[PDB]
Amino acid sequence: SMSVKKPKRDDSKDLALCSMILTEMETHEDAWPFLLPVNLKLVPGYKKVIKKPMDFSTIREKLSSGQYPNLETFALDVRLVFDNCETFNEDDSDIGRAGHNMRKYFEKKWTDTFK
Repeated sequence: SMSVKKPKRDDSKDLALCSMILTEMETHEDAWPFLLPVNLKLVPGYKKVIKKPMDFSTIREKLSSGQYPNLETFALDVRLVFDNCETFNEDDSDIGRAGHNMRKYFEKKWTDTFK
């Protein structure tokens, strides 16, 4: 509260570490459905159904331009990618399986790096 602060958790490396995680996700073989924004002109249903589209290229631009205030807003956008994937894709599809695999991959890097 006013003039009463919990000790300072060191966040000075968070930008570099989020950038390394994102590089690892960009280079995973199963990242292909997630590298670029879904083409809203060419994929029926996507625009209406998926209220907040998100992809790795968009996260990379946001990260590079100071548009994440902290590491939790970064993780929210990464999870949004996989939450969107589950909304639109059957679990038993190549894309559906890719999204489960990538979410698993992310969450381990997240825990190992920050927790």
